[PDB]
Amino acid sequence: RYGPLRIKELAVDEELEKEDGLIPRQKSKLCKHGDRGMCEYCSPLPPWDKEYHEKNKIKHISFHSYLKKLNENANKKENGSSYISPLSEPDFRINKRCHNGHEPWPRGICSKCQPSAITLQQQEFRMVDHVEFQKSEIINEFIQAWRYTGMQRFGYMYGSYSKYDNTPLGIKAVVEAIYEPPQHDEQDGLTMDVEQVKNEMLQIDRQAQEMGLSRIGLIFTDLSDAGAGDGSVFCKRHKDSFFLSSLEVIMAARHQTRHPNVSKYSEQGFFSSKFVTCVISGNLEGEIDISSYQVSTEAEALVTADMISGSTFPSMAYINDTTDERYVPEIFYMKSNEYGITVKENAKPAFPVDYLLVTLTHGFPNTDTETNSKFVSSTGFPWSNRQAMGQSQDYQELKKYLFNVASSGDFNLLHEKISNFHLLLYINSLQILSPDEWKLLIESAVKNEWEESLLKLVSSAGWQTLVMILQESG
Amino acid sequence: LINGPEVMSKMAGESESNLRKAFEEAEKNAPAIIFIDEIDSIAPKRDKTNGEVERRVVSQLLTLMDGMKARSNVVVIAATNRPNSIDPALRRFGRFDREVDIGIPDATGRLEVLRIHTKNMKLADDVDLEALAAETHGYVGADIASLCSEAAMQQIREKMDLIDLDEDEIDAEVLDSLGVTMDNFRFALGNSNPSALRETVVESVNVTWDDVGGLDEIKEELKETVEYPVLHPDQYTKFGLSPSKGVLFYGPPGTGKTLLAKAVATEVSANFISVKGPE
Amino acid sequence: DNMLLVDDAINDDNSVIAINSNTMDKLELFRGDTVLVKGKKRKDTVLIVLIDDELEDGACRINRVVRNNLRIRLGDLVTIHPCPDIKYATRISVLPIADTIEGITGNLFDVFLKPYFVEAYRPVRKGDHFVVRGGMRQVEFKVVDVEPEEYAVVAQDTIIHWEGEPINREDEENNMNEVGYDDIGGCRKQMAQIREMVELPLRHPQLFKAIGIKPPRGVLMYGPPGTGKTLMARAVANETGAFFFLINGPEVMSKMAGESESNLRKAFEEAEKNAPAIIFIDEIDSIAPKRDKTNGEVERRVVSQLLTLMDGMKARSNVVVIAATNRPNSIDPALRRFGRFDREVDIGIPDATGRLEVLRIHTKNMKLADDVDLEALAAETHGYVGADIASLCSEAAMQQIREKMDLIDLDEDEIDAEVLDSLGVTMDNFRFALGNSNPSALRETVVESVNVTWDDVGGLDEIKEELKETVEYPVLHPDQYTKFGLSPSKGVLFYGPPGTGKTLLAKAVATEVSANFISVKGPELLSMWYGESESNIRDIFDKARAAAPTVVFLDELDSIAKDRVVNQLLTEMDGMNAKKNVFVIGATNRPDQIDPAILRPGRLDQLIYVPLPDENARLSILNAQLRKTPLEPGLELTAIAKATQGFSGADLLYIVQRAAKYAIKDSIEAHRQHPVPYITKEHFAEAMKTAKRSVSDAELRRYEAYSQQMKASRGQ
Ligand SMILES: Nc1ncnc2c1ncn2[C@@H]1O[C@H](COP(=O)(O)OP(=O)(O)O)[C@@H](O)[C@H]1O
Ligand SMILES: Nc1ncnc2c1ncn2[C@@H]1O[C@H](COP(=O)(O)OP(=O)(O)O)[C@@H](O)[C@H]1O
Ligand SMILES: Nc1ncnc2c1ncn2[C@@H]1O[C@H](COP(=O)(O)OP(=O)(O)O)[C@@H](O)[C@H]1O
Ligand SMILES: [Zn+2]
Ligand SMILES: [Zn+2]
Repeated sequence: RYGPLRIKELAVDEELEKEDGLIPRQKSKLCKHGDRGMCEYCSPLPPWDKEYHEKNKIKHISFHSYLKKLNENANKKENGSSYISPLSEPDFRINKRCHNGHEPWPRGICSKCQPSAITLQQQEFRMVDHVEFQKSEIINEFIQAWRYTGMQRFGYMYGSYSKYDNTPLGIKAVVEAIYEPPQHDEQDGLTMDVEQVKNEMLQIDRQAQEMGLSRIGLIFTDLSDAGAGDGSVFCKRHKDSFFLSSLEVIMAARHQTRHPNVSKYSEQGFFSSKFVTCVISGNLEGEIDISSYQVSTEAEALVTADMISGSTFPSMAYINDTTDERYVPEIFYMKSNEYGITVKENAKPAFPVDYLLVTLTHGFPNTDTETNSKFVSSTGFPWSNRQAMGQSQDYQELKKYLFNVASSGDFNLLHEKISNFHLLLYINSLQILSPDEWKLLIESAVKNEWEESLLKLVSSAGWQTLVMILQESG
Repeated sequence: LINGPEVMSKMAGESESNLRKAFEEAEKNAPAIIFIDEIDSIAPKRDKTNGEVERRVVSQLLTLMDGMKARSNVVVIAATNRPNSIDPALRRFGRFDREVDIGIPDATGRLEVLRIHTKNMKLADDVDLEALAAETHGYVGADIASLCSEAAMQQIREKMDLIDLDEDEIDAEVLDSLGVTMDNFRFALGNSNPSALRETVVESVNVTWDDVGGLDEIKEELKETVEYPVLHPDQYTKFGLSPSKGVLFYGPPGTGKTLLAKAVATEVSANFISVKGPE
Repeated sequence: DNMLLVDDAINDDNSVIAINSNTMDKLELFRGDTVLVKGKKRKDTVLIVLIDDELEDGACRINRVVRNNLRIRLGDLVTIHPCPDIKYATRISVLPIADTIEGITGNLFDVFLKPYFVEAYRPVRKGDHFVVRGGMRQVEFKVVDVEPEEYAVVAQDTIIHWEGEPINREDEENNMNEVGYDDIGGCRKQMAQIREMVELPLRHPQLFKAIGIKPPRGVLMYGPPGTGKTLMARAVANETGAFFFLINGPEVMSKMAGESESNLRKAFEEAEKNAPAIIFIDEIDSIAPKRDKTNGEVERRVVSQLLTLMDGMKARSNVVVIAATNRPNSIDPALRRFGRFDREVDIGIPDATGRLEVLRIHTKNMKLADDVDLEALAAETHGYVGADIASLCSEAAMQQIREKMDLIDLDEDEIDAEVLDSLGVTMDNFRFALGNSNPSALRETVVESVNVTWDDVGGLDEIKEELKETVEYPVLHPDQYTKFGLSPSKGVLFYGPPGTGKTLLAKAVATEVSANFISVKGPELLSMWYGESESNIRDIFDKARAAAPTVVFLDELDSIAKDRVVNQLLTEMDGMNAKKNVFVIGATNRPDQIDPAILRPGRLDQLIYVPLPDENARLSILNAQLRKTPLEPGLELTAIAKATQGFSGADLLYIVQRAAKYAIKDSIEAHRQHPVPYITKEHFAEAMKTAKRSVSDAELRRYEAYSQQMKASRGQ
């Protein structure tokens, strides 16, 4: 394209790419030179400096810094090339159309369209660094579901991305609300029809985008209470055993491949979706601390061409066999032995999945800093698909929840009782309101400076009809 | 199809898996034909390469070849310009045993190649492909293809005077008036430069007992020496006397010893190999 | 028709072109019509047509900015075409030039551009320059981006994004790529070869479809370093306008293990995916050196990857690969066969005209003084490749600065513009730079050009006739040789006393047939014999073939003809195609010492005796060597020539040099005492008194005996 590709991505990526991240350093005691001029120790530290990370207890290099490293390593300016694109996602599907003279793969294959051996190796750049929950109620209610019922749960989480200063050119995914799809949960697992779930999630995603949110991951609970009198749970997931079994890694890789991250520095324009997966199991103690993970890019491109399946051993993923329409070359997973030497071990039968993960760091915002929460909610109207419990969205619930405040006033109280995710979704499903009426509803509920917008909403006819039907209904 | 350089271009450790999977696939989908082009790149002479990977690849190839020998209907074909370049261990029983030698073509072969390549060119009616075939001595097929391409280039260069390079397109009539003439082929022959003769090769000769005068007694002696065993080995077997191996011509320079050798080769319809003094 | 003559427009508008009424009628154009104007280097722009009858028919008026953008000067020709499908610019992102915005306060856009485009509908294309005169200032700008691309009309509703950092001016100048043929001179033959081998496959593909051939892909340029190979490749690529994809050797080989191969693959894939393309692999010898060189695995994987990519592009794709190497033998031999770099191009040191052209090209921005005689520098500079000439110019400029340093204060950071005005290079600076320059092209065997005719050689009429009938006829009248089935004679071997001027005969023969002349002296032969040289006989003959019609010259061959080197020479002589116009001329002083094998038919068979010059030849030599020297008026050299019986050319040159030495000594003494602008006869008399013959009588008798033996061997 005679230069950088032209394409539009999120604002976070743009602002990150604007910066440089150089970490300044002062005159070391080892320098031998005047004030001006810098030898080798006073030079600015590149943002991708591996020593700085491992010295600061940071395990991966904040993908944007990885992009800076790749751009610096090559692409000399004004000469030397015509901008060979630096990033390219792995692709293991056999080229069905090569034709050096041979026929398609099923009955012929040369040495140019033969997928070469795949060398698994733990990734070094984590696209999304810090997953952050605006309010602990978001996950507290989610766990409360299991508390009441005892069965496991699973839900997508909506939110948006932003900068993260604590890591060089790092990103954080701030989750605002959680949405629960219709699943047939059980004791040891859960089941949910994929087709219906995606059909529902399509319109839920459309509405959320109308609200400004976005789908940025899936969170599920692997919790089993112990026999202790108080609340204690066994820690089945730690260094000794698996972190995420093969099935969860497969599902995470599928989801990541289905939410590509549009970028400007690749041949296809996308790379390594920003889609964090979180799991709740309980730390070594009786707590219910959460975690986070994200499957590496190879596993993302390793499961598009099948080639992986779950295994009875939790921590190992079974490998499939060759057949027409699916060519699976030898897989070598490269570790480092205790003597600091890299060792390649062929793993056709099964290999650990810890080479197909990168870890994140969960957290919560400081409880005495600026609160930019979109929703002051998560304690009120029943959530969507909690039919199994006594929870059930319906007219009488709305009457009991937002009739006394609505009929009198308390615009502060009305606003705080109107900025709830699930309530907004339900009243939207009611269809009692017109398009622009619902637009002003959301702009009043999910925004600051909301006085005139709420006044306009109440002054509208649609809200009057809604409150009238609420009054009519018991 | 397995290329030599292409396999050798892979990272360390990924150049053995390719061979393994190639042979395994050829076995699974039998019958199969495996053509390891430029095998010398993946199995040079033992002393030529000492790198450890160069030995891993060769040993993997040998193991795959030996294990292949079975009822499985899979045939392995390899190519290499220098017969001695290949590792000696690859030319034993159960391995590349049958050997074929390609020799530079003769006059009729050159004419056939010329007709095959020059079947699409808009050749001018005044072309004497027979004359070109006769003139080209020691031209390999690739050299003939280059000759034809250069002749076409010369023709277009000559016609370029009427063509205006500024315009992307050209007048259709001029584009349809292109035609290669004999002088173009002569110029291309002048420019071309064959390379086969730099090394010893195999080429047929077609000299009879008429381009050499006299030497009738020597002609009869050569006949008795060479022709009879080849044409009538049965009588020699009957008498149990094996034929002679070699002969040594000596005499003043320029007497036509090479012509005698070529005539002897032609009489028994045997290929001729030459080794000049500088070689 | 549409080749409107260029003229300086009265108006300063950046999107207005004035044309004559007659041309407007001829092309059916009209006032206010937007048309696409193309000039030189494929530069294009969009201009609003305005009728103006003052201009002569077929002439158009454009302003300075448009001419600069089109890279054309006044009096040139521009092609105008209709541009009816130009849409209004949805969004134009433009940034100003830093130097032009220095000292500007407030919003630049509102002050300057806001009135310029509103109610103007000026068509703007990417990469153009437009200048706005606001208040007391004039500011140039750049059309960085236009939506829709690549050009569009800036309407009132068009949104203009002026936000951004200033753009430095130095980028456009100091990065002066897109260099055309006008920056290259003295290499017209090789430039024509590269053009005919690159442009036609790309610019006019339908030719080869009609003829029905696969055009050649590879091209391998080589020659002495610093001869402008990279410049030639860049110029051809820019003129073609193809997707040039320069690849360096050191740049590729400096990557981590397992990365250089990836870079090569990505480069070839990119070139293929955007056909047409021109991949230029500079310094390929660093990527694929000779086999006997580095044997490491990392040095083998790259070569194998390059071979695979070369063998993989043989298809309908219009991709041309151009590689540059210093010598032909430095590249891996596997890369010089069919389907690969099969076409060679040889670059040779330029002649006097080439050096003059290079001097003019480089010395066009210098503040040269009046006393410049560039022809003199071209004559006095021999063997200077382009790089040496550039270094010479830089050194002359530096010497001029040093001379004018007297009126310069290093401590003070401000210099008066008057002092800078006085700066100017002079012939003395150039002569000083020549004194301090260090050429290095000749240290290796290199193709050169000679322009000696049948006038610098005295006498030898029969030998000249023999050389003519031996060399001139085969090259000029090959049809006759084909008619009579006679194969041309390959080479000849000169023998005779040293100093007879054999090199002059060789150069004359080369000049007559217009053949490049390759020289190989004794020291080079011995260095190759000892195996410590950078060139080989195979390399010499490969260069001779690629630069045909060539003339190879072996000097003092007896030193090596006393032998592996002789064996290689014999093999190469047998290898060369007879029809190829390559002639090997050997020279020696002891012919019987030559190996007999070299004298066999099909080799340096013909043997030519070169006798000592005759009295008339002596006079001719004296006159020739004294052409550019001031002689005493009325002086006749006939007596001196008569007194020099039996003296070879070197002896006469020695006599002349001694006479000049005496004259210069006398002149220096006279000036120091304070005249003798010419050379008086007494100086020549003293020089003759100090003369000495260089050949003893015994050696002359031996040469005559050998000549008589040879003649009797062919006498009956
Ligand atoms: N009957 C013959 N006797 C001798 N020379 C002949 C005869 N017929 C042809 N020739 C010529 O002899 C030449 C071959 O020389 P040759 O005897 O091979 O050299 P050498 O003796 O060094 O091998 C050819 O050019 C050919 O024209
Ligand atoms: N017409 C010309 N011929 C040769 N050299 C030229 C010519 N014009 C300019 N030069 C100068 O000669 C040099 C050519 O460099 P070159 O040998 O191409 O570099 P490389 O080593 O990359 O091949 C440059 O300094 C260039 O400015
Ligand atoms: N017609 C001529 N005859 C002889 N020598 C000449 C003639 N014209 C010029 N010369 C001089 O003869 C010299 C020959 O030098 P050189 O080539 O080293 O010796 P040789 O010519 O014997 O090989 C040149 O320097 C040249 O100036
Ligand atoms: Zn320092
Ligand atoms: Zn293929």
